[PDB]
Amino acid sequence: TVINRDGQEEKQVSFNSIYMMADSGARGSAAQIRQLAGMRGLMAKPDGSI
Amino acid sequence: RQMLRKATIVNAGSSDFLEGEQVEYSRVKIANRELEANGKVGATYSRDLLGITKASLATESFISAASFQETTRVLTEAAVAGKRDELRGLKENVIVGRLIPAGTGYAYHQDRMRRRAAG
Amino acid sequence: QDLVVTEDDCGTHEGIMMTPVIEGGDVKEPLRDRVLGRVTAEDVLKPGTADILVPRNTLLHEQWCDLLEENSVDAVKVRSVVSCDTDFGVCAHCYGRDLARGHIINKGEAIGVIAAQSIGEPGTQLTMRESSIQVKNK
Amino acid sequence: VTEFLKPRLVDIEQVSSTHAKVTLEPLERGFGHTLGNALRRILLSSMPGCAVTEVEIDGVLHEYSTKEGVQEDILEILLNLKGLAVRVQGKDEVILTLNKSGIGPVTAADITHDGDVEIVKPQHVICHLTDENASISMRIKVQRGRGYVPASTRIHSEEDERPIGRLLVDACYSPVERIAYNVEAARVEQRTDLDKLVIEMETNGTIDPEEAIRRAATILAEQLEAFVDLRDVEFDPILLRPVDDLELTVRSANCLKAEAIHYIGDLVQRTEVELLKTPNLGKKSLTEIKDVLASRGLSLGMRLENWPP
Amino acid sequence: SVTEFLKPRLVDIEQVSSTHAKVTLEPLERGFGHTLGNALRRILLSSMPGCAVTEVEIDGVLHEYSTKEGVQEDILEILLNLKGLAVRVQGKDEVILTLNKSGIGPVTAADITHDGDVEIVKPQHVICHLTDENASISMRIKVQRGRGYVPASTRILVDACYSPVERIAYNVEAARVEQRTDLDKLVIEMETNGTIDPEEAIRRAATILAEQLEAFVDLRDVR
Amino acid sequence: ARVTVQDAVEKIGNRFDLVLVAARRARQMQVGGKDPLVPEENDKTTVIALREIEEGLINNQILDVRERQEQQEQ
Amino acid sequence: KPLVGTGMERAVAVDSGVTAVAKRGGVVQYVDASRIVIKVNEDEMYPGEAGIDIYNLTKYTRSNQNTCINQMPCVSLGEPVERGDVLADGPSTDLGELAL
Amino acid sequence: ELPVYQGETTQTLQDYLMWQVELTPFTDTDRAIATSIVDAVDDTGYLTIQIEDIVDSIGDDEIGLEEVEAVLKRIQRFDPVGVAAKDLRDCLLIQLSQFAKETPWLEEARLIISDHLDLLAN
Amino acid sequence: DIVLNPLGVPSRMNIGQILETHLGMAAKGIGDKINAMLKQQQEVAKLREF
Amino acid sequence: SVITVGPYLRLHQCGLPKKMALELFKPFIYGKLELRGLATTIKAAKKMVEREEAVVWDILDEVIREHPVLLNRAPTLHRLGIQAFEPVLIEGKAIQLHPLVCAAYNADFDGDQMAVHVPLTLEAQLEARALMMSTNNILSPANGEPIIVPSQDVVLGLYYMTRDCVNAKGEGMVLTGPKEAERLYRSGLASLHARVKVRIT
Amino acid sequence: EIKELLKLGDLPTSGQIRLYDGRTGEQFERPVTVGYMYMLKLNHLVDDKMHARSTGSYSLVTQQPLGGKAQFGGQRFGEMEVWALEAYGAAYTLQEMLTVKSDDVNGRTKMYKNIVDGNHQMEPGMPESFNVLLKEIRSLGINIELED
Repeated sequence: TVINRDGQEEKQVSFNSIYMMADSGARGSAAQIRQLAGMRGLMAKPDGSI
Repeated sequence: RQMLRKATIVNAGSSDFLEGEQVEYSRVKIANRELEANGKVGATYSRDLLGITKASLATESFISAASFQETTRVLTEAAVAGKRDELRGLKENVIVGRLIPAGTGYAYHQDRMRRRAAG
Repeated sequence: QDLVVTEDDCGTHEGIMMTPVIEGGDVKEPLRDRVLGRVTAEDVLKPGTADILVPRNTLLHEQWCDLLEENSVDAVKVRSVVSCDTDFGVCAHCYGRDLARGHIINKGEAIGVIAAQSIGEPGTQLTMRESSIQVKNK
Repeated sequence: VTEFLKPRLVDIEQVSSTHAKVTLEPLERGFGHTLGNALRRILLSSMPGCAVTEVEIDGVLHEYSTKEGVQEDILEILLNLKGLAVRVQGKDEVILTLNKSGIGPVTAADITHDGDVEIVKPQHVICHLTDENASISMRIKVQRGRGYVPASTRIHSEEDERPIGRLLVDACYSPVERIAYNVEAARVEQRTDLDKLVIEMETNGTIDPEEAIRRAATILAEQLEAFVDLRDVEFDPILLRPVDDLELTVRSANCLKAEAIHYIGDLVQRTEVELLKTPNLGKKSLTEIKDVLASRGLSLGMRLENWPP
Repeated sequence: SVTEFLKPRLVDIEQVSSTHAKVTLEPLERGFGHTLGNALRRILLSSMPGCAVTEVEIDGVLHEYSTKEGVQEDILEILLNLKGLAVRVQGKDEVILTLNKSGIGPVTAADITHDGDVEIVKPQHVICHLTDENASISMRIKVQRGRGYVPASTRILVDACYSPVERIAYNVEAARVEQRTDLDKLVIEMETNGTIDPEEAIRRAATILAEQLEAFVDLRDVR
Repeated sequence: ARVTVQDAVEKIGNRFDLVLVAARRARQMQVGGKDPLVPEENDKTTVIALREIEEGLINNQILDVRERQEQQEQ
Repeated sequence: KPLVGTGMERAVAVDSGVTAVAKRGGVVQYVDASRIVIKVNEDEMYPGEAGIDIYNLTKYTRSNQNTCINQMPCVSLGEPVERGDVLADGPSTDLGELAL
Repeated sequence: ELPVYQGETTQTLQDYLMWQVELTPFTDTDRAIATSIVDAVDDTGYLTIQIEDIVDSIGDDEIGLEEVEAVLKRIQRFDPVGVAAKDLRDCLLIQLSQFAKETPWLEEARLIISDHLDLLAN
Repeated sequence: DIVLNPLGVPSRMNIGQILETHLGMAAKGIGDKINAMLKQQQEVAKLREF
Repeated sequence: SVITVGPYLRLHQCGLPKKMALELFKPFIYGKLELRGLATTIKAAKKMVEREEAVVWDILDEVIREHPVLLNRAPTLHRLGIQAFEPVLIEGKAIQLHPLVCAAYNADFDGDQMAVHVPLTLEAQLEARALMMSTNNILSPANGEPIIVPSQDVVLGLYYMTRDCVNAKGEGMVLTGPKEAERLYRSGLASLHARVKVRIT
Repeated sequence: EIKELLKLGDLPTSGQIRLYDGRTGEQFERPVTVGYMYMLKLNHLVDDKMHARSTGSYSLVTQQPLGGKAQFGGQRFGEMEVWALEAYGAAYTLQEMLTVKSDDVNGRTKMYKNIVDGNHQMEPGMPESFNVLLKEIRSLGINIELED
């Protein structure tokens, strides 16, 4: 998250709501966020195989 | 510890070959026989591991056994045994409804024991 | 359920060794919580010979734990309840407290319930289920 | 405390009969937001209003029923009358009749005229008729209240019971129904920089905006009279008659006068074992006292806390 | 019956010290505690007459950064101690103070020269640090009037805290009179840096809040 | 209100016997014949007894001495 | 009615049978809170019949779940209703669409 | 779904008269009398036997006849007042004494009931 | 009129309800515009076009 | 009864409805009525209770003031399942629960109910006050770490309260310590501000 | 499409908007999403879930209360609740919970009398269910008696 500054070299921690909820530890995790933005993954188990 | 009881002995040591006496007793006997009269009555024992459920079957208080396993059988076992429970288990007291010998009731039970001989 | 604290003093100096477990790749549990609510053995040894830190009848209030964390001790024997007993109940010093209280365990507390209840409390575990050796540091 | 200039109300605006755009005046920095917030929460929580309180129809008997000849249900008629706007005069608890026959939708304009009753929006329908021979007649009692009062918290108003054919409706007593505010810069620049907040507000068409504002400022000015000068730095037993009327046969009165016995209750808070420690009375006298107090003293058994004079 | 409301009768105060105070008000109408609490908190903290230091001119570099010169105290700590100084003026707008104490002990608040209108509530307040053996400097400070709080960015070095109240807070609890519960009760906690009685501060704030609304009503619905 | 029971626990040091000591004292205070040594604050007999025990006055030793004195005096 | 749905609400409310659907109906002549009559067109009815269809609405009848059911007409007066259209809305129904 | 179908122990106007006895304060001797009295009460509400009968059935010649009266004079202001009346008439007397003396013609009615019921019978 | 917990959406993956909420806000904005056009008494042509 | 959440309660308090706190404490109300002389007999006390007079509520509030009550969730698999609290007279039909103790009860208030028991003897009250209060079970018996740790809302709030983006309003200035709460409400400075020097003792 | 409809309805593209506090009147930073939603009411109101009883009718066997709501009855006090009480050391609490509340018809009556009189004293007595169990076991060829 870049913010206006004379030097513009901030590289500060973003203030996203879900990101803050994940990092603080209130609710959620990385494995639950990655299924909302990126790909859920394999996620397949009808039997003892993939 | 709750599952490290029911050991077996090899030597008689003024005691019969019961092969399964409780470790507690397997020590108390010695503590009463070795230093008092003669140490040669000491019998070596081997602490054998017993199943977490099987150890429950070693509960002498049948009143606190029927609620843990099949009742009828145990009942008959006591009958052919004609044994007594003497209400030495917490559950037992609960079935009777008095104060348990633990917690705030511990002291109470202590007093009860003080009422055994002295009164 | 049939466990009730009926004895105050253990009477024996026996015990079991307590060392931090290691799996090679990383340390799973340091020697700070395995000895936290524990009473030390008959004598503890320092890296320097002819030295003692705590006697056999002192409980660790995390201060001697922080002290041992500075001395880098590794071999500490801990008195347990399975190795030492009075043929009935559980001795006090030989069990520590490790409960919601900061003092030592008192006579009469149901150890046999808190134990075998804290074991079955986590009822949400799960259901129905090379040649060369590298080093991490020096 | 240097100047502290007050806000003289001026330039009142009335766009429509419901919405309004009353502006306030010239004020000091910081006062606008707190003033708007203090006037918004009072104009909405505490404001007198005249809303429909009771409806009584001759034909219908209860709410969960229907009348032959109309379109909407009887329950819907109460829901439509619950949002009626009316400004009543000085007198309270006004009741008006309403009768209409035909096939046209009964509106609020065909209500019998009364001196103290005024309707502002007679363009709303109350019910509908579908038969020529169908006729409806009812009465409506309207009162004035501070704020919302449900039927289950009014149903207790009647002393005992209400005649069959009398149903109650919910009261709102909040004619404002929409109020907001917004602050901006001030028009005059010659003076020290100020502000000017405007109180936008849509009512139901019952109370005037200026009246509510003045009445919404007089409630916040009289309630602040306790924060202007901080100062400040019965239960009894029913049985209290004297020892008389107890029919003291021979020596009961003498024993009560010698023992300094109180009126009634002190004899009740006594034990039969301690009564024998008194001077010689006798088992017969004790049984007589027990039989006498079996109707008033209640077996001489009671544990009282204290005795007031 | 519709225009009559409830008035708080339990106006007892249970202050601890001369600066800390807690005033409780049990009987109040529903949905009125928060309004009055926020109004008082916004009025007494953003608009209140008082005195405070506005700028300082000490001997040295005009910039705020300077050395100790034997004082051994940072220049930022000296300006901070001058901010929390309770000064009261009787009948003047602005005034100047000047003093130069010999470097033998801790510089207290009593070292300021006494004027006709300048008054201090605590002459034992810490202003400067103990010098080494001979270091001494002149203060040359000044105070003025104002309201609320003014930072150093907007107006000019040492921040001018005209607001005498140091901390203010309000809490709302539930209470009942005879039958109905949920009636809000207000508890106001306040700490002031002296020179003003807490109860007198609440009284003055209430009078300021009331004197700004008597024209909007123009004697209407008054009893 | 003895919100938290920590003082009387320190005074006893058993956590279990404190209940037994405060029980008989509260029962005596409720049945009558004894006056609270500590000033009451409209609480119940149990709270008053526990606050008096927390003050280091009433314990398992003073009550026995008081009972023996009452028995000897009568 | 829901401001956002799937469209299947209409079919659900129709097939539920709790409402009052119209069969072989034409011009409506009289409606009421519990009774509705419909005059069928001449080219629809069979000979030997008057040509009217009556509909009695369920009004405050006890249900198996200790709840209430009620029906109200959606037409006012002189409105033609084709075959298959709805006439009244039962519980949790609004204009032929399911409104829970 | 075991031995007892459901099993419920109904209260009844005997157990309800017994309930009150406990709550009320009597001595150990008065308690017995009362137990005996309530045994004599029937479904209709009337002490079944007699006054002196209870005194003769208690087997102790000591206990006076007024002793029972004293107890019996307080048991009949229990729940339904006028329970355990003595021959379908003391009921009115007990029931009347109960409510307040502000009733319009309490004097008159008391006088009627006292000795003039035979006349009212016709 | 209704206030919910924002801590639910991250763990309990229910982005559908938030989409439903945004769509309902859009539909209510449209409904408010239509109600304004009806109350301000515009011609039938403008309403039909809208 | 149905359990709910309450943010205004204390760790050692619980909210009980007035209707439920009247049927349970019926013998106590009878005893108080017989003691204060408001009910001459037991029948009179029962008639006053059935009619729900005005003094009945005052007497109930006086009696239930210092009488503990132990509440527990039906699914319990540890020692922290049963804990005692102090009753609070609140309207409605739902028992209010403290938010911090929920972690011990493992409840989310999605519809679960709650069981409540009232001790009678003095020793039961002493055991509930000295051994069964939430103020005594702060740590977990299975670990020793604090189990009273806050929930998702309090952690998120405390995390967002102590932040700084780059140079938000109120940056670079020096001031006192606890005085910094004035600039937050008065909009003089944002709660997020880096490089801020404060006096801390 | 949602963004386009929002833009058409004179609404923000994202969906967030500035809001003010109803108690302090201050603008909320980090604007929160606003909108309408379709809510449903379920059949789990507290009008029926609420229950309260101090005394009533007991069963004929073992003299224990019922479990349902009509004809007021107590809930199921399972083993997991008393096992928790054993870890607290509350012997008197468990005793008064299992003796003078369900069984011991004379014991609960004496408890009621003491609470009404203010004595607050209890007795252990004997549970009726234990006597029922003894009578059921003595029906077979098993001899059990109470010695002293």
